[PDB]
Amino acid sequence: ITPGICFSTASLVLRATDVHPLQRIDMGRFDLIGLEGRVSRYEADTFLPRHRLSRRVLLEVATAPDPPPRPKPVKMSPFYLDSLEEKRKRQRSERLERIFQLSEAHGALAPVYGTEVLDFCTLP
Amino acid sequence: FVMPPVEAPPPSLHACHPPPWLAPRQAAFQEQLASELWPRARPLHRIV
Amino acid sequence: LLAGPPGTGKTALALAIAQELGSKVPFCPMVGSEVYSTEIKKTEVLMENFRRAIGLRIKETKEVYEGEVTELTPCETTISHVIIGLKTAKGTKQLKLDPSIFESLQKERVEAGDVIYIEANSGAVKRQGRCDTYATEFDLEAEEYVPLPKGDVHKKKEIIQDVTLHDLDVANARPQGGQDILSMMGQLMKPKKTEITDKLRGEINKVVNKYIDQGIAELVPGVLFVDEVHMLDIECFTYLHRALESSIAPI
Amino acid sequence: TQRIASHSHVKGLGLDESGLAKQAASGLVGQENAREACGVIVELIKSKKMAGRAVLLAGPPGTGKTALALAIAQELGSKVPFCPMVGSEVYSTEIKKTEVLMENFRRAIGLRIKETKEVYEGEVTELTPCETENPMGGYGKTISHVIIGLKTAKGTKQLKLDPSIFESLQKERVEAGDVIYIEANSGAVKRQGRCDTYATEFDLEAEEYVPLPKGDVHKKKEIIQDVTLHDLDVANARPQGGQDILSMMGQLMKPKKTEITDKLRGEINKVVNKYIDQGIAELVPGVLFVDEVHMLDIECFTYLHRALESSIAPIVIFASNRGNCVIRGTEDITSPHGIPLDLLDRVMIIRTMLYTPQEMKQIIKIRAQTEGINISEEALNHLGEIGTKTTLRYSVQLLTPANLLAKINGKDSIEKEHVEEISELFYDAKSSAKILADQQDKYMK
Amino acid sequence: GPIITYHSVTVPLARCSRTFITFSDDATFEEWFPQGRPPKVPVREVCPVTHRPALYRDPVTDIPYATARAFKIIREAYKKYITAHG
Amino acid sequence: ETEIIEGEVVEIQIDRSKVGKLTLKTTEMETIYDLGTKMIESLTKDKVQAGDVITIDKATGKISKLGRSFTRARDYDAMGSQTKFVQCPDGELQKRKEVVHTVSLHEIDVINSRTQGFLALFSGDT
Amino acid sequence: VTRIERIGAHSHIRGLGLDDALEPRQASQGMVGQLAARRAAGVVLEMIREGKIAGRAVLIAGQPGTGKTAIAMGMAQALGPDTPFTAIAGSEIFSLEMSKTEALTQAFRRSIGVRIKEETEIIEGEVVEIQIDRPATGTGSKVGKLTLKTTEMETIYDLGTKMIESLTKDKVQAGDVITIDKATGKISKLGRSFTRARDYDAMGSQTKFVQCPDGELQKRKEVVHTVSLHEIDVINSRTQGFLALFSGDTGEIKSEVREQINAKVAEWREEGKAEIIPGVLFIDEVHMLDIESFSFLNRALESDMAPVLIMATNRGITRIRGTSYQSPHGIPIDLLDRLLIVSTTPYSEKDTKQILRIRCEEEDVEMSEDAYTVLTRIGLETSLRYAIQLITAASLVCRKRKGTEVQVDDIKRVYSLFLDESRSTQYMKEYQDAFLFN
Amino acid sequence: VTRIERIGAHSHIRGLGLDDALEPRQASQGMVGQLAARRAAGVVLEMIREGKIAGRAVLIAGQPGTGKTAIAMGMAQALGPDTPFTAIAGSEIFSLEMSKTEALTQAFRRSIGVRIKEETEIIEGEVVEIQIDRKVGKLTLKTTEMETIYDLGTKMIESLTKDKVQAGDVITIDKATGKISKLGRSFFVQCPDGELQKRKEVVHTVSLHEIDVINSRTQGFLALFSGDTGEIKSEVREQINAKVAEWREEGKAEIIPGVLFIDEVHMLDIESFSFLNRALESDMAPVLIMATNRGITRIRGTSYQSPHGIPIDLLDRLLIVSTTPYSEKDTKQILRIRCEEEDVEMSEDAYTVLTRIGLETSLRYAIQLITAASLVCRKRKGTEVQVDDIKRVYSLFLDESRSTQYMKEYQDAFLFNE
Ligand SMILES: Nc1ncnc2c1ncn2[C@@H]1O[C@H](COP(=O)(O)OP(=O)(O)O)[C@@H](O)[C@H]1O
Ligand SMILES: Nc1ncnc2c1ncn2[C@@H]1O[C@H](COP(=O)(O)OP(=O)(O)O)[C@@H](O)[C@H]1O
Ligand SMILES: Nc1ncnc2c1ncn2[C@@H]1O[C@H](COP(=O)(O)OP(=O)(O)O)[C@@H](O)[C@H]1O
Ligand SMILES: Nc1ncnc2c1ncn2[C@@H]1O[C@H](COP(=O)(O)OP(=O)(O)O)[C@@H](O)[C@H]1O
Ligand SMILES: [Mg+2]
Ligand SMILES: [Mg+2]
Repeated sequence: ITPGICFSTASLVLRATDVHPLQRIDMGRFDLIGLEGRVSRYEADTFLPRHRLSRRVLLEVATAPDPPPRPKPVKMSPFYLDSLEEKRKRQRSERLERIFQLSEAHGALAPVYGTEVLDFCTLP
Repeated sequence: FVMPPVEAPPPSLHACHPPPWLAPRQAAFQEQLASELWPRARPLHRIV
Repeated sequence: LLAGPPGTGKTALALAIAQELGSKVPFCPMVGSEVYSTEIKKTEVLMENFRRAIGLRIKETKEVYEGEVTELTPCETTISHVIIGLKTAKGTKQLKLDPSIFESLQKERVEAGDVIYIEANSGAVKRQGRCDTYATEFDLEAEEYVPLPKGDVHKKKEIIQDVTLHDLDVANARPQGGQDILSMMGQLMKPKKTEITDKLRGEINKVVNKYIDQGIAELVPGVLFVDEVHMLDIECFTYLHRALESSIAPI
Repeated sequence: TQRIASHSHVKGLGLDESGLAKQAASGLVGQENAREACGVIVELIKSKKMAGRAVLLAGPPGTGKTALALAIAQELGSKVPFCPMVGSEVYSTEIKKTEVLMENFRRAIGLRIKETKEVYEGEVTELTPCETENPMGGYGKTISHVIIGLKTAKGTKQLKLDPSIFESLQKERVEAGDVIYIEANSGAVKRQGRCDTYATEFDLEAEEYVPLPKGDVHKKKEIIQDVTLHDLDVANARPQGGQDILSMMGQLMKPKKTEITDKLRGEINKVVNKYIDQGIAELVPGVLFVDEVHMLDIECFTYLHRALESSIAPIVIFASNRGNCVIRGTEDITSPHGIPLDLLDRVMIIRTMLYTPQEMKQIIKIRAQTEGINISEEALNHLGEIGTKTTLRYSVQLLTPANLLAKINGKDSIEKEHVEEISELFYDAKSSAKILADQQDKYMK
Repeated sequence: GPIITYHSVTVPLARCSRTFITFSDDATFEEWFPQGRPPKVPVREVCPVTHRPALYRDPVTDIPYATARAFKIIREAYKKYITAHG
Repeated sequence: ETEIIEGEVVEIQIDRSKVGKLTLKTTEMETIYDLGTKMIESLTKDKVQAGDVITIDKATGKISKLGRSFTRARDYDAMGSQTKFVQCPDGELQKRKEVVHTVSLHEIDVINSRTQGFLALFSGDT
Repeated sequence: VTRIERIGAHSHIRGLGLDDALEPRQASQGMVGQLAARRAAGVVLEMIREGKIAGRAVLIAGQPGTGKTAIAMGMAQALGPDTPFTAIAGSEIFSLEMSKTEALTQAFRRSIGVRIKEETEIIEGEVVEIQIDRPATGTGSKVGKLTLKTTEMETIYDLGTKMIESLTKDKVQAGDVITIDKATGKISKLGRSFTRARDYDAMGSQTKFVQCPDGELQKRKEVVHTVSLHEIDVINSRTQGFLALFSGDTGEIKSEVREQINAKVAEWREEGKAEIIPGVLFIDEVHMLDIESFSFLNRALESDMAPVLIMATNRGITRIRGTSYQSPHGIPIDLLDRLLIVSTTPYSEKDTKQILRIRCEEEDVEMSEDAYTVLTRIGLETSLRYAIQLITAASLVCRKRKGTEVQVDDIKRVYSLFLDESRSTQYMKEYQDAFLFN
Repeated sequence: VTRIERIGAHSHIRGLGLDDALEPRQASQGMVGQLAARRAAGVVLEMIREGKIAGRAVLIAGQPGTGKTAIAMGMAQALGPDTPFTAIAGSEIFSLEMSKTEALTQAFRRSIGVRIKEETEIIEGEVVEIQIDRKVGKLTLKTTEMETIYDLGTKMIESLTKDKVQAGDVITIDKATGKISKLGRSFFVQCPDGELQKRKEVVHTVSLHEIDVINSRTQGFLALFSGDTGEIKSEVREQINAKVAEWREEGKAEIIPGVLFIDEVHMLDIESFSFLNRALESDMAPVLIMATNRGITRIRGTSYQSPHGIPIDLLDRLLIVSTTPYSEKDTKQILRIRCEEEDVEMSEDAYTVLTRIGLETSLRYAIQLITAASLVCRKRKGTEVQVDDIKRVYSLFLDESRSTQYMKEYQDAFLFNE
């Protein structure tokens, strides 16, 4: 029994391939092989084209009050600041825009094959 | 009956200031792989 | 074809062409003897270089939340959301996170006092050490202490990055991640170049065209320079006959 | 099956009951001597008492060698294995040539297994132990049987089983109203879900609720399964279904043909012999057809000597249209059929001759009938004249373009003008070669 | 202790093999052999609105239904009941 | 052609991983389902929760998540790489799915060659 | 019913047919003629049986159809299943998975068997009564008792937990004749002494019974384990070697593993643990080996673990593969010096007739004397194998016409239907342009 | 005691033996004669150390046994261990693991080093007491001058538990990583003297190939020891080159161009030469030095004849250094140097006889005969090698010429004569 080999290298070498997120684009918009076994032809072709969110619906839901509580089953301004509120509503608008853009980006791609095709073509 | 003449652990990579995320990721990967695969390797115990 | 006696400046002329084009145009230099790979067929090497020469420019704004973690509280109804508190030199921000990010936070072992960043678009979490204000909490810990981030918690940057079609091909040649046993055992497998199918090439072309129509991508056809082309054999030349006639090939 | 291939008209050898070959029968025309020899070979295959015998079909190209082999296969039937193979297939990037040849040899030797599978189906209606009035040991209760009531569509039967089945029943979590099946040969209970009559429209289970079994409670049938020695060899070399780390590795790794050892093949042979002796299985030795044998190299031929000398080998049919050609893998060694004289000494040579114009016309008419094409007598004569020059394949290949041209022209039969136009549109090998020779400077290489 | 005794004997018919299972206590015997009665067939519920066979079950009203119009009618009736009874 | 159930998840109650109830809704419908052991296991494996928009295959029971409904409380500042917000499906909870696609024989061969052979349809390591 | 092994080329050869003095009989055990070659083969067989000299090489050389492979098969059948006999072709050593030297090494080491002989205590008896008591709930110690019976004994055994588990796994009942190995605890069922109770259902058709064993219960039996050197190398090379025993895929075995195995086997032989059973490797058509393989053979025959090597070749002065050098038999002279050459003479008329008679006896074919004369004339004119094939062809033709004895007409008919090399070459010369290349 | 590095063929070469003006000395640093070749090698060494010109290629050409490899070894010795010097043979680029172009690319990138300096805190001392309770813990360490108690964190507690540390062990800890290595026990290594916690400057020179292999895949550093690199993608190599350029611009790292030596380069084929033609034109290319003794010879893989077996297009990019045959004086001086290296004492008559033998047959034959004569002298209980011992080993061991003559005498007994 021998001790292992301790290979020492510069700490900078281990970060050679690392790229900061602000310096690289999102490669998940071209991820086709990752969609296999998870996304179906139904989702890409019938559901998402019909039930995609719109900016109008997103804004309406965000601005509307909370929904009423679900019924139980039955067996049958001195300290107000204008600038702070303007900043907060601008942040809310940015958040809603980001939500919309990310939801559009994450369901833009259609599978090459889809779950249904693979299941049909997969013999026991 | 054949035994290797020498037995060593795998070579280890050492840096003074490594990325603090590499080691936990490698540890989690090894732990999950061991927890998933060691029960399946029990039949080869006598051979090992 | 640049034909002439040795020392007459063919390589210099190609490099002058590259300088005239600029660093924005993909110039792929290859030697004719580089097609004799031991992992893929020669035509696969030629097609990989062809796709390398074609470039795609993508304009995107990236959002990253970076700072020291002051609070990490999952909110139970399962977990509806995660409330996190990030601190920087320019203030403190409270963020609501999608519950799927909680698994990533738990994997990275993120606790209060750790300096992390979160990608807004992907939810990726990287714990980049402990804050140096806590360097004196113990006299001897095996920790890497990192300065507190300087800018705002929410950082926005609009970037333009050039990628080649080969990058998208190799990104879609093998799966990434995956918590299944087969995926984990595949991570240990030696990375070998593979003969990427024409179906995948066509699908990637369709994706590129879709994003070009959307207006987030621009195509830079680029140039592939083959030096010492006489080192190619008859099969390579015959395949070049078809490849050059493609409507997708570079110069 | 619905698409018409080149040998779609060959339904067997047109042999009389005495073995003499009829002039035109079963889709075959002419080649009477070759057909008679192939009938003798078919009888040899059916006799099942010879191993490693080789037959070489030798003749000019387009003389019915492949057609004769397929007629042999049709005569044998689907029961007899028939493994077609071209000589180019031995060159593989995964296994050696000898391994490919051995694998095809084992593919040609088939085994037919006959067994009776007896099962008891039903929905469990009653589950009552049969206690004994005298408990063994004095204390507690002892049971001698467990009564299981099984209900099907057209009956209900009770089965007095061994008490030991109580553990299997508990392991399978079998309760009243569940559908189970018991196998006689093993005495084990398997729960194939619950009956659907106890399921409501508000349930969401997928594989839990099953229909009530039809038919009788006691079902027994004879299962005939046809396998080959290569199937068993491959299934044992790279097994699928294990839960150990090796099976997981096999699933993960890319499948690859391996050099199956003589130990595994001997074990498989022993198991097959044991099964035959028990009466379970019957050996069905078939045929390995190696077309374009001349593409094999000298190593393959040398291995073929030992392969044919074996007592387990099938009956091998070769085919070669070569003359005194040079054997591949050798430097300037010429043999009469591209086959070394050592292997030619081990084969029986069947000669296929060229076809007379009348036989060519008959073959054209048969091919037109098979392809659903009506051809006039004058068009048939013109096409036979075209076939006198050029080849027979060219004539049978002008039939469908001419039919398409007639259909476009609005006619239900091929006339002479359509054949003339098709001949003008398409060139044969000889006409193209003449054109190339006349313009050898303008072409490449 | 509480045991289950598995017994195999050789008895004359000239001889045959028999197996017996002995339970030390009646609790174990009841546990392994509950002698459960046959289950009951559920009643095929029917939609009160359209009289078609029921396929759904509104959780708020617990009223099975088989049509979206039936669902709307049931919810309207429930709203009217809430308004009246309060 | 496959029969499916498609709706937004309202409530998941599991009593003690033995038996439970699942409530699904559309814009025009809402119903509750009785779950078995395997259905509960499949729901727990996929981490299905409230507000998720899911489809369930009646024959096989496999669950694929289309998206989640957007509410005022789900205004996340960061979203995961796979989550996306979709509208609650309309129409009827039970639906028939018709899928027509063109594949080649080679693709079916590659699919049935090994356990995850569809990956070779991208890599080419057939 | 037809077994997996059918009538082949050498199915009639049951041995060399020699007497005590290794004097070849004219016709015995299938062998006819080749007296000098059979005597040499018998001497080589005695050398193999003695098993004292390692790495002896013999070359069977002669014209095609002179009985080289027949002599090799006779030697193999005369050796018997106890002594290893690895028969391979020369082409088989060219492999994409391993080197030629590695393939030759594996071929050599498949021809040496290691046999381990040990005595173990064995219990064989008829189960009268088996009782197993287990806790109703939770982990506990199972207690059991087993009764075993022979013709002269009956003992009641107190069972331990692991024996209880083994019996439970084997599902041992009363009347089962079981074998128990005391050391390993392995239990093997070999039959039922009587039927189960008839009142039970879903039991199936009862098979035949087995008589109860006699003698004492706990006997002592000799257990023999035999593996080859190749099997040891494969199972010691890597963890997955036992699967490589069936799938091949051994790659190239490290020389360190083989050296360790050689040392261990020598130690075992000195310590009386194991005996070495050297065998034979038969390489048919050795002329397909290249210069590198022959050079490896040169030094591989110099090991003390090498078996007797028997080669067959029908080549004259021919170019060695991989080189441009002409050598006798296609073999380099350096290897030709390390081997003894056994020549096979051509057969006469009477030897051919006797071979035909033996083949007809093997194939259950009845033939007339005139038919035998005609067939022998054909065999002399064409070849022996052509006549052998015409034997079966004429048998089938005769059976087709509802006959019982093969006549001259059937032989002429099969001569017309099936051609030899000479007539095929003549007919191809007549139509030379029709055939494709040259 | 016998160590791994025994006396080899070039063990006596310690440098080029040049002065400050690159004027060679007659005998210095193990080198004798060949003034022009040594001066050219010194110029090439100055070029390597300057580091300004990239991809310069030099070929050392001359007859067999004329010091080509000796000159290369002297060049390698004159450079320190700091500058990379990758020495391969032409046959080594022919691999089943990677392509020839990949092998030459890795050979090139092994010759360029990246020098990175970083600071680390290292704690070295003797363990006095270790306490862990259910996590919190304390650790007391001492040197010969000071003693201290540390409050341990969770990660360091786990690290100290994983590597069994008990009282009395002398250990060093890397504070940032928990890397604990036990260097003995003391009561065997003396306890450290100075400060317990020391800030050290650690300098690593990492080759571009090493960076590529480490960053090729997860656990990819293992490929630096077991091959298994495959063919690294060109994207990774371009990214590494860009990042190294970024480091050089930001001052985080320094580039140390080195030397790739390909002895017997005539074994390369036309494809390898064509690849080298353009691989030398990169700015990250090292200095390539090649040696070959071939005259006008067929280029491997072709049917063309070239002056060195190297195609003329590559030869146009080379500077050629010609080695001349040695004189009697130079041969005698080399024999003296080799005798001094092997600790062999000879008489002057023995030296004269050996010089005549070396001139008549070959320098390597005489160098080989030195050790045989020493052994023969030791066999007869002698202390100094005489002419009789040299004659004895001349008769015992043949050279190429006499062996060929004797073979021609019995050419029929040998195998495959042409
Ligand atoms: N017209 C030119 N002007 C300046 N330098 C040149 C010119 N042509 C060639 N060179 C230089 O000569 C050297 C050899 O030319 P090169 O590009 O190798 O020609 P080729 O590629 O045809 O062999 C190069 O280093 C290049 O810089
Ligand atoms: N005697 C025949 N009777 C009927 N059809 C034939 C006959 N000979 C050839 N054919 C048909 O003509 C075509 C010629 O091919 P074929 O003669 O089999 O090629 P080869 O001579 O290489 O075996 C085949 O499609 C075959 O079906
Ligand atoms: N002396 C013999 N005795 C019996 N059978 C023989 C004899 N010689 C040849 N045969 C038979 O003739 C057939 C061809 O002989 P074979 O041994 O294959 O020739 P070769 O020596 O060229 O291999 C074989 O089936 C063999 O059984
Ligand atoms: N000028 C020299 N000075 C010192 N030693 C030398 C000199 N030339 C050759 N040698 C020694 O003599 C031997 C000759 O080898 P060398 O001349 O390097 O062969 P090559 O011609 O292949 O380069 C070597 O061991 C070398 O150390
Ligand atoms: Mg033979
Ligand atoms: Mg040298």
